[PDB]
Amino acid sequence: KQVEIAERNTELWNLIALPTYTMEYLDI
Amino acid sequence: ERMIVHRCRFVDFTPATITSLAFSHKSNINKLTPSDLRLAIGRSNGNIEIWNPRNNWFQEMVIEGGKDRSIEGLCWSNVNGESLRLFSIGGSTVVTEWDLATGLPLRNYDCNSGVIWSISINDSQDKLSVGCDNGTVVLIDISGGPGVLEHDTILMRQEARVLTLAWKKDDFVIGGCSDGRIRIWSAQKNDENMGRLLHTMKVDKAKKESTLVWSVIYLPRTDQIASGDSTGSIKFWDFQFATLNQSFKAHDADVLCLTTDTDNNYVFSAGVDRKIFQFSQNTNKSQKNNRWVNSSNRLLHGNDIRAICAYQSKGADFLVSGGVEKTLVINSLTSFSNGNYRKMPTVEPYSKNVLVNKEQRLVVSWSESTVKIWTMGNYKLVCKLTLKDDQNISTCSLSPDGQVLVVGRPSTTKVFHLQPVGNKLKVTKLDNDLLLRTSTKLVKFIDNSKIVICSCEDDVFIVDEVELLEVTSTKSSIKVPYINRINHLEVDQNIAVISRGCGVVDILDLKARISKPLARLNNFITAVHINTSRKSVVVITADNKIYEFNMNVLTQWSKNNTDNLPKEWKTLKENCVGIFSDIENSSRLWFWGATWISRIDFDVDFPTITDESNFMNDHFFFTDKYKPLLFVDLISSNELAIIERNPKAFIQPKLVF
Amino acid sequence: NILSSHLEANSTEILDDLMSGSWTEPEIKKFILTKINTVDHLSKIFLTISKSITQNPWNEENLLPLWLKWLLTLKSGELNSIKDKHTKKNCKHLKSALRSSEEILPVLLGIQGRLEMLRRQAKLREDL
Amino acid sequence: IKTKKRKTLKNLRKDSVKRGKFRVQLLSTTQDSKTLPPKKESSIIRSKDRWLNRKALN
Amino acid sequence: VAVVLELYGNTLESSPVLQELMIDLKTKVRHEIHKSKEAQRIEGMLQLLT
Amino acid sequence: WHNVILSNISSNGKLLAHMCKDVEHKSISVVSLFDDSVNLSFPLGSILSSQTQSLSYNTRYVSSMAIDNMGQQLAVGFASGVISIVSLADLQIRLLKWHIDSVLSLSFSHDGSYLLSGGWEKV
Amino acid sequence: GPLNVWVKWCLIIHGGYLVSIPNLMSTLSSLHSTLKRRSDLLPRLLALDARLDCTINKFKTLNYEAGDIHSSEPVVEEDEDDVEYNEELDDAGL
RNA sequence: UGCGAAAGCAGUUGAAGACAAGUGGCUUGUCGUUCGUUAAAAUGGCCU
Repeated sequence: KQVEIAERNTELWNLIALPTYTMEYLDI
Repeated sequence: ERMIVHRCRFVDFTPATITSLAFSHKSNINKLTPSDLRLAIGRSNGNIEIWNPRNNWFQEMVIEGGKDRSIEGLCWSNVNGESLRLFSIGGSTVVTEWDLATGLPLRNYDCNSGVIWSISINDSQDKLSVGCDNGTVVLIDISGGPGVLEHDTILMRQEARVLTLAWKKDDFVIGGCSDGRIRIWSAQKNDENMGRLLHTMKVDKAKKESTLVWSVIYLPRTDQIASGDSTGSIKFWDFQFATLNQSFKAHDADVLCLTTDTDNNYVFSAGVDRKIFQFSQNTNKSQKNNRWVNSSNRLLHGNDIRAICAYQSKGADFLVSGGVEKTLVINSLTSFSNGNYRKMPTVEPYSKNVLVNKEQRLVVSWSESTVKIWTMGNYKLVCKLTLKDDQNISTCSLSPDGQVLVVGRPSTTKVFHLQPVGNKLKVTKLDNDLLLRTSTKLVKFIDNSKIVICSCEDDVFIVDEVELLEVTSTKSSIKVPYINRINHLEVDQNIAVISRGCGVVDILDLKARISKPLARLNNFITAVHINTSRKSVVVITADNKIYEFNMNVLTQWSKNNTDNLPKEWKTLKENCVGIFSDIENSSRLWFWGATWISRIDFDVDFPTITDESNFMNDHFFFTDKYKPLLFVDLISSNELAIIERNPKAFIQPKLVF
Repeated sequence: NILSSHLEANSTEILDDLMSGSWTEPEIKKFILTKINTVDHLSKIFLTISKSITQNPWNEENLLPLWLKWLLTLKSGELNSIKDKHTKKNCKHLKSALRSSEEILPVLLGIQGRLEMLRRQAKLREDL
Repeated sequence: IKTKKRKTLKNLRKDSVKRGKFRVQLLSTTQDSKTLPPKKESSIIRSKDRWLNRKALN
Repeated sequence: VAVVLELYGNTLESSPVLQELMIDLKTKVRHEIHKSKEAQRIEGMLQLLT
Repeated sequence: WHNVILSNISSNGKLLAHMCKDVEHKSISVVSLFDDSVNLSFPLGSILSSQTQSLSYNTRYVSSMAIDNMGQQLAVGFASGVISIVSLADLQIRLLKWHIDSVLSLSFSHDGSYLLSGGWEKV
Repeated sequence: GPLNVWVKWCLIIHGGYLVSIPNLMSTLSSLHSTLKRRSDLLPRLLALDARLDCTINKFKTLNYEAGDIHSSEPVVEEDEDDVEYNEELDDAGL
């Protein structure tokens, strides 16, 4: 369980286009 | 629900690469600029277009040739007092002298030798040089107004594909040829060496590649010739004594064109690695030595340059260039390091290319000799027609029903009717032979069965007869003969409106077919649209001054808000192209240029380019986010369709920091 | 359920440790996916977990720091420069609380090697 | 249903082939090549475009 | 590979081809961390036997 | 003269040129010291293009300068790394553009044909 | 691994003999040097695993969210819609 | 910025002036400007 939490919080430590047609809206 | 918009990027329409261009007039720095300035662009699908550089560059006249024809050279002829004429080439052995009346080649001189490679008009415009491919340089005499072309002489043959030509005066023709050498033929009347060359000056070669000079121009003040070639070596040769004054290995690849100004303080070269740079001779000690410096550089382009030109006046001085990316770039000439350049949009479609209709919610998009029809709902690309008798396409308008489609070509124009069987159409040609034998510039669909047609001979007819009033001939219209030529006409239920490029706009009856003009315009009439509500036609000129008129003449909205227009409308660069009205208030009108959209009311009032000379005679809404704009309109009531545009090269690498 | 009540408590008040308890009662990576699918300004639960992790970095419960590391690797974009009052010293002493693991990992694998060695060598010492 | 379409399109668009000993070319309508005069000589404009897309430059 | 996945994250989102390269690179990193962990265990038991 | 921020002497010593910083911007002046055959002044906005009229300050920053022997070719070297040669008869410019970093040393040769320079990278 | 088992089992079966050998590291100085060369680069490969797992997991959950066109798409481009309508004059003549 | 171990420890962050731009005043930006605190962006890349 110590090596499990150790590798998990070292993981914590190192964790620290245009489509062709669309439909839009405008205003008035 | 507010206005629901279609961003539509379907149609793969693009103009082809521009290859050549030429100004009409001569520079003349200390002269007020002429009112008949034109600029001719020739692309690589044979669509020679024209532009007018005043009033922020409005394109007016397109002369399009269809499938499998190009232009890699053209020039103007303007003798003092007669019609400006274009001589262009195709791919093959004919100098095509175009009209400037109605877009038709009035003469096509098959030149006697070779395949043509470059034209150069002579000074005083009586002689012309073409350079063939067998080796010859042919002189063609053009005197006797339009229509006339005679072979005069061919000069001394050689074994090099003659690539570029330029006159000095009426005497010496300088021609750069595809061995490397630039040669200097003489061709002068009453002198013992006519048709003979004098010198073959030789540019420096390279071992791994056939070096060939792509252009050569003459410089009259310092009596030199500038040559640009396929190693980038821009070389300045002395004319008499016929040798090299100085050299530059400035460029990095093939130099393709170059130009100067009217007293030769500058030489602007531009090649295939798009680096356009400017050699100068401005200082008094440098012109005492008459020696050129490698003064300034500028990169401006994406892929290429294939042609360049320059112009000067006392109110205008600018350079225009273009390449294999399809645009048109304009710099201030005498302030090249200082000047604010300007990119043109790749399409300013003042002759439109895509139409829509609100029955079946369909869009027709006509490319070159090809139409494509689809409709809305996603969507379905319904049908695609190709035509082989139709070669150079024109306006192609659909009915106010999904039935009758008229496709225009100035030789033969056709009509189909359309049976929608669902996920595909069925297209049925119908023989209209009076239509097929007349010539059509505008087809506009008055009613659902009968149509109106303009003519290539300034007539107006009805298919499925009409008269117009004449117009006087101003001397600028003599100097360029399509000023007095009808350019726009609009119909809706037996009322028409026509408008030339002269500044005159007429109404037209249909129940009686009489003109009743209402001229009201100084400069070029860009876009017109009738309005059934209030009996009012809206015009908008190239000055972006909007007007509306009443028939049986003015509303105070048109009297006040025109000169008290909005601020974007004041500072607008790209001109308006298309007009249409709204779904719900028939006097609110939603119109558009190729880089913007303005939806205007009718009562809500509110409290470089050439500019020296006169004209061509002698709630508010404004949006921008659809800038590569082909065609906007209304599919149906609450919706509004944009029709947009979307997509090797030389590796000029951007420095990473 | 438990995730919905946790999201309601998180949008309601300062019951973030009780929200960690509710996500513990759910006990799912799918529940972590649900809470990171929930859209709001999700600040200060990082402050709660920074205080909890710095006061107990060697706690056997995988699920609360797994939930917050999944939040970090999913919403790692929209939190970087958005808060800089106490967050710099907060993350700095969080990192100072987390250096201990990567400096003890080789000696922990060394004791693991000694223990595997001694275990299977005593298993080999089997006496027929 | 695969190539019969373009085959009959080819055999309607081409000029005629040698019957017997000699050949026969057609003669097009004069009311076609009167508004767009040449045909672009492909065998040399492909040469200029090949030179401008030379492999020596990139 | 760390700086290429730092600089090309959105192209990893769009393009489907190198996703399997990232997947079996994850497997190669897991294989190599397993091998280096057992080699660290051998270093530990040599530190016992000295 | 009152404010100087950069001044250099002709290599033969018959000329100098200094800067003034006299707002409507910072200015350049060239003064002959033995005789008074050449003396002139201008704002350096004329030397600047419009490509540098709006962008960053390290291309408006004149970093070094030098004069020819005769008195008709001035050279400024900007901190981005371009070298604007200007004339002194008509104030027209010339863009010598290779230095990627700032220009520290530059000087004419004894005639005015060879601009010899050297900047941050050791060339 | 398939001979890391070999290099451990010799230690496991015989340890006390080479412990009582008075010069261990002098003649075993190659093997534990090789193993420390193999094992001293753990932290940055943990960093590799962290950043790689972060990027590929973010891409995987976004593709699982927005992979909703995996049955039938890319319509409105048909050769049969083009069929003989793209001729439109071969059918007019023939 | 200070210490210290290659890791981490404690703490900065202002005041004034000038100039410019944009909307007579007013908003925004630069400093070969002063005091005080220990506190990326010119097509431009290396010779025989």
